[PDB]
Amino acid sequence: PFSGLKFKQNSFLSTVPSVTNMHSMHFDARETFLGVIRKALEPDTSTPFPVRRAFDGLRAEILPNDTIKSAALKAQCSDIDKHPELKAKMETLKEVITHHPQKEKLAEIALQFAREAGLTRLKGETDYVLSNVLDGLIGDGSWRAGPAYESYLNKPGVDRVI
Amino acid sequence: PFSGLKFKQNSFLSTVPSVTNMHSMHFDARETFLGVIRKALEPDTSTPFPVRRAFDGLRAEILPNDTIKSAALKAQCSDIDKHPELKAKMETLKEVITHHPQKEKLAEIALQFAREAGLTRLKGETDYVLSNVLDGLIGDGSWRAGPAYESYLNKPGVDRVI
Amino acid sequence: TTALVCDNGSGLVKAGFAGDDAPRAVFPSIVGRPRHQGVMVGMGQKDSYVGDEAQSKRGILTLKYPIEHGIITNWDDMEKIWHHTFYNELRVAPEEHPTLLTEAPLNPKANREKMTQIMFETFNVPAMYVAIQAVLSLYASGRTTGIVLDSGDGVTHNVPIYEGYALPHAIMRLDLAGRDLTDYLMKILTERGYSFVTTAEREIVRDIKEKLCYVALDFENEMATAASSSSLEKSYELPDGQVITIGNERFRCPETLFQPSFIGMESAGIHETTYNSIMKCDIDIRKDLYANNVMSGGTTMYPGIADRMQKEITALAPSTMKIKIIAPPERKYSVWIGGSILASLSTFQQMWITKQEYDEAGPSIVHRKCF
Amino acid sequence: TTALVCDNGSGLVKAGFAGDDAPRAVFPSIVGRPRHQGVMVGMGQKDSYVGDEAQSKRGILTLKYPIEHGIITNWDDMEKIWHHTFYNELRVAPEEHPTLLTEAPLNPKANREKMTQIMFETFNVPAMYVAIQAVLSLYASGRTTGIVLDSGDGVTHNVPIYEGYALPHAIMRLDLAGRDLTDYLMKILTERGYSFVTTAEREIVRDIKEKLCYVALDFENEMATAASSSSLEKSYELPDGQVITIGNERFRCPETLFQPSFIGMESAGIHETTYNSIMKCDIDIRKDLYANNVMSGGTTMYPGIADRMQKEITALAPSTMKIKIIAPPERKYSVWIGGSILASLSTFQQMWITKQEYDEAGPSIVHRKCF
Amino acid sequence: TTALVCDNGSGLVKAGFAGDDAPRAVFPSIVGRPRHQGVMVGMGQKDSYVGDEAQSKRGILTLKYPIEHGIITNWDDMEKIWHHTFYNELRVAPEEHPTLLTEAPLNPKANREKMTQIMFETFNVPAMYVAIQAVLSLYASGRTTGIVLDSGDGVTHNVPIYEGYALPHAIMRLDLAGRDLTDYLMKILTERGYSFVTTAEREIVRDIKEKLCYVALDFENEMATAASSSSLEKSYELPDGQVITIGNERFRCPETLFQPSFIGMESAGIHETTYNSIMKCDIDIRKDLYANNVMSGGTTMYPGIADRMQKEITALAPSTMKIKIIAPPERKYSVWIGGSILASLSTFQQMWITKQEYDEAGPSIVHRKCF
Ligand SMILES: Nc1ncnc2c1ncn2[C@@H]1O[C@H](COP(=O)(O)OP(=O)(O)O)[C@@H](O)[C@H]1O
Ligand SMILES: Nc1ncnc2c1ncn2[C@@H]1O[C@H](COP(=O)(O)OP(=O)(O)O)[C@@H](O)[C@H]1O
Ligand SMILES: Nc1ncnc2c1ncn2[C@@H]1O[C@H](COP(=O)(O)OP(=O)(O)O)[C@@H](O)[C@H]1O
Ligand SMILES: [Mg+2]
Ligand SMILES: [Mg+2]
Ligand SMILES: [Mg+2]
Repeated sequence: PFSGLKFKQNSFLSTVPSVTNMHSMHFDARETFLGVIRKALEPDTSTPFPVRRAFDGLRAEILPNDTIKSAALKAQCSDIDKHPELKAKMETLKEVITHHPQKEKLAEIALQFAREAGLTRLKGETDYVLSNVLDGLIGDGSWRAGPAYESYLNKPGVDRVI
Repeated sequence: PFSGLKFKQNSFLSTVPSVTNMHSMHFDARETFLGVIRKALEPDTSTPFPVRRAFDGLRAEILPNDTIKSAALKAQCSDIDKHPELKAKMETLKEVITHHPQKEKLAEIALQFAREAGLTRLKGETDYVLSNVLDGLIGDGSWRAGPAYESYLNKPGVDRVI
Repeated sequence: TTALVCDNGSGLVKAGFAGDDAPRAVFPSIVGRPRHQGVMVGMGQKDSYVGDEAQSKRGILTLKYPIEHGIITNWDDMEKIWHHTFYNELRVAPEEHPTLLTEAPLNPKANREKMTQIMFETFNVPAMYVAIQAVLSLYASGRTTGIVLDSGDGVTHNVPIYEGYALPHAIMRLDLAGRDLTDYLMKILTERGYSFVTTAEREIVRDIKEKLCYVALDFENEMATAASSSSLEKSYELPDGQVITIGNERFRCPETLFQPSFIGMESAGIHETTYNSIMKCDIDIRKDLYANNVMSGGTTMYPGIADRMQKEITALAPSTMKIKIIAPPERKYSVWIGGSILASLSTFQQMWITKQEYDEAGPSIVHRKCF
Repeated sequence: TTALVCDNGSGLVKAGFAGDDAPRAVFPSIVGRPRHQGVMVGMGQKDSYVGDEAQSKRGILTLKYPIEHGIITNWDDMEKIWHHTFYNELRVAPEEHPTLLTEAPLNPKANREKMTQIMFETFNVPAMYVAIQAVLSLYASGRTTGIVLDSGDGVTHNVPIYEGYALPHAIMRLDLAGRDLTDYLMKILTERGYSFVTTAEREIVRDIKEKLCYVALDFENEMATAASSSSLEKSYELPDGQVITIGNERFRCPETLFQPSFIGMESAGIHETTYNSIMKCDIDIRKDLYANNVMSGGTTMYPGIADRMQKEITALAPSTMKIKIIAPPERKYSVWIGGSILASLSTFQQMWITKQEYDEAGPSIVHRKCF
Repeated sequence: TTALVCDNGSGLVKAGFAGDDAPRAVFPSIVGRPRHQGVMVGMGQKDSYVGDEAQSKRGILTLKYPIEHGIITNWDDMEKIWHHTFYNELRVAPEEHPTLLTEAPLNPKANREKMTQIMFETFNVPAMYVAIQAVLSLYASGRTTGIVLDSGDGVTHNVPIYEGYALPHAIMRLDLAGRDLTDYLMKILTERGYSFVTTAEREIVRDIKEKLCYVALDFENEMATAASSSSLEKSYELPDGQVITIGNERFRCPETLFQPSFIGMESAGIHETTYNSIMKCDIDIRKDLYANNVMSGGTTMYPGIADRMQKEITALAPSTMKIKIIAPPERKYSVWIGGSILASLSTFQQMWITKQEYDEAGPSIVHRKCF
């Protein structure tokens, strides 16, 4: 449905923050991961116009720029059944990011935001956008468990070593 | 005469040995104190060239690197009156180290080599290099007496205490 | 009622009202994300600094530019900087005053189409207009003819223009500019050991460049002065306190404008692409272009740049007739000031792009407004 | 309702409620078993004294510390001391109030993982939080920037931090601290014959140290004052009655902070690992770190320590710009007081580690809470 | 008659004769002063050990490197190590054989000027020549084109070069290298409690690093293997006898090459500054640079480093065309072996720097010999 549309390569490398940045306690990882997905889905100008402004027109009510619009976006994410026409337009974007040409480089960085920044600390209770965008990049959706484990205690030998 | 010449800060901190090192009986404190003064007077590369290789050219016949050259250097220090042209070029370097920008940090460490390593155990009979380089860093030259005293015996009270 | 004029500078966003002599606020076009822990609890907010507050706080930020080579790349950040212009530093409602964006010639169409689409559908300005950089600069001259060496932070370009009429085929444009100066100055400081690596140091390289670097009148004979290095070197205090000094690298960096092979780009220098532009122009105008050369843009604030190109174009011109280099003392703001004039003309209020004619036109309306 | 803050001191456990100015109870972190016959029949109970009652009864005990070098070693005794905090001296139910443990940076992970596992599965506190030592101390400063010479009893460390944002790669840490001072003071009392051998005497060495030892402004020139030993010596009454006196050993012991080769560890002194930390920091912050140096921790209560490092960092800094040493008169309690502030902030009650989120997380939850 | 080639390694001095396949002697670039009493009377001599004898005797020495970041700092010690090469281990008279020093690109000029002045006016070699590191490594390839990821102990750098002709503006260089790996490995051993502090332990950290650390193919998915920590851990016997073990810290240390934010330096990884170098190169060469990527230097002996960057540059390249990573099994000695070839060419004996042309030239002669 959005055929004839493409993106420029490596469009998001300036946007992904440092690892010491995302180890912050005042780091609301939602609006900076979406801000990566916003920049990563910036359509290349080689796409023709009538498919460009439609796909951009789908974006502004899905991935807004202002911090009050995305905070307003989460408001209907609690009752996504009662908002079908925006909920139905979301899986279109999920279909687009499924065929994204740098999907693996996204999917490598997408769950790098999940562990180091704690993006997926709800694990099944995250809202509708962070659910399917990760499910757009991670096919099996196996991100539910796995970042929580960190191999806490094991001492196969001697005590403190000096 | 050596105007427009400068050094980098803290250039000698790697060179000054530990205190337990300089409490050695096989620690000939001359060639390791000169080796500090050699490194501490390393000219910074921001100095221009024709003042750089002249001041470096004064050094190689004053502060050599090999242990046989400095041992040869002490040989004319016994008859420094009969070698005027090198004796006259020494006070030029004494003038340089007088205006050294880290003189106090040198002069703090310069007599730290004097006590802990026993550099000044001749006290008036040291040769010409260790004389004026210390006199370059210590202005009044009051290093003759003072490191020898250590406050041997005083018992203002009771005997052994268990 | 009044109009705003806001030169989208490639390095420094210059902005202000129409009819004002000086631009109201000039701030560097820098957006910056922080890059560290933030273990404080209160000061961890404001996750993207932009402008002067990113300039002062530059030690903990990854300073990135939204515009490179005159082409607006990161449109997400470019909203953030324009929101900082209107609300945060001009304190004006954008929905009430008309704006006037400016841009380089020969940039991509989508740099223009998106720029108007992000102006109406985001800021809802009443009317906008996009101007070529150098054709604003003749309004700053108060003179209607002559080519312009408009060298900015991101791109340099020549727009030859006779009285009224421009020469569109003879517009030449080189991407060598102040960032390519700054990046080459970073390369040649490493020869003296002053290794300045990351973007915070890339900022202070420009402070070295704008305070020290002059361009030489005769490059080889003044290089030979640096052989007998006696009085060439100055010395610059870094923000930490330790001081540098710099010798032949002080003038060898702005020779990139004249020998672009120093940064290895295969081109003619800006003295020669000047003459290559005037040779492209028709033969009657060439007498008047030689008498009218307007230096413009902040890169051309190098001392000696007027005395150099007056010498060097004379080497290329036929020597029987005179050359002039019109270098005013306001070259840094010349694009804005001419932009401040053009919005104030009474014959211009029909030349805008209004919203009521935008809505049936779409973003291609700016291609039928001065190309 | 209220929170408890209990700094796990390496030498002195400091504890109290949130929002209180002074910590409620400060007692030395000493557990001690007796070591003799006990031929009395009634007083033979209480086979492990801890805290002040181990301090007063120190003559018949083997006084051992549970924490060395900031690393909690004996976890069996470390339960015993925390049980003494909550029940025996604070008299509060730990299951009702949230706690806030504090620890050094760059300690092992199991020092943190076991510490939370022994907090929930033993004391059943509602919510806990682990803080880096020195980042609490800026809250005691009421100032959001500057490095901290936080020298405790067990470890010293520098946490450089700009406004909000810390520098995790530039955190430096040396194990030289007050016990390494005390052990070196025991070595140099033997030069005057005052042989203090075992742990009861190791306690009274610290009473010699905290009452007498000052650090010299200029080490060599004030050593030369001890050559003409006229007014340097003071004299200290031991608990038995016989009196000692001490000369050059009074100031030569705290020079271990500046010459770590005295105890033979190959390192830079705390004046130099200060400067080595600021050189690791980025170049813009260095101007502000030099104006903001917070002495903290009980080791830095030596008289003259501020006048020394202000002199000595000036020797290492570029002299064109100023240095400051912020040494408040509450440096002994600065980690607690800043800890008392941080728990009292209204923006902090979402930053805890609750039990209901612990149970699906396990002890690795603290690694995703401020590292 | 024959020439010597002696790669001034930042970590390991590699040396040998011209035309030899293997370098004659490889010893670590360590000079070391002792740091203790020496109450023996006979063995107190030789007050500065250097090389392998400093390596074996490393427990009583302060091991310091003369070269950091590819820049020769301590010129007094750098004489001592070169005197150890020629006399002590090669046993050749330096006045008879020509030498060939090697160095990194973009190092300071005084690192080159002093290096030739300390070569003639101290060792009196007949003729010398200074070569860029990576351009020697193509001679080891036997192939005349392709960029080189030459990552040494002290610096990594990319020298893109087409057949014959190099790209001087596209030479990129990062200071992240094996010491920055070793220093970060020391930081992350403390998370498991293995506190290795001083320079003798900094040596044995490198023995941990070179024997154990591999780089991961996919960092996050193989980090998740360390969550179910079953088969990742190996275990290493220290020289005293007590054994360590190491889990996720084994592969997390060489990820500093790819995420330089781990040591907090703001840069692109060596996978990305590869691609940033090739984007700087002209558009025809880019097809051939992608087919020709030479890993070189001892840092790139990590297992899996070829399989990683072949994956990761493929993520950055346009996927329509192939990538190759030429990782020979002699990458540790590739700079020497290509240096051994270049001195043996019959077309090279006019390319030296002879003493008879030095004497009227001075130390600036090397700036007119291959820059
Ligand atoms: N007074 C000055 N002296 C030297 N260089 C200057 C001076 N002012 C500005 N520059 C250089 O010019 C550049 C500013 O370019 P500018 O004209 O602002 O670009 P734009 O036209 O895209 O806004 C900066 O990189 C700066 O280094
Ligand atoms: N007033 C003082 N004068 C000198 N030394 C002191 C003073 N107060 C404490 N100390 C030393 O400081 C140490 C206490 O440090 P402390 O604040 O307990 O560190 P921590 O709280 O991290 O354990 C003790 O070893 C003591 O020797
Ligand atoms: N087999 C190996 N496995 C892993 N790392 C190695 C190996 N061999 C060497 N290294 C690393 O490479 C460094 C040697 O690099 P070197 O050849 O000295 O570079 P340069 O000669 O340019 O200084 C050592 O410090 C070590 O850390
Ligand atoms: Mg400008
Ligand atoms: Mg404490
Ligand atoms: Mg190498």
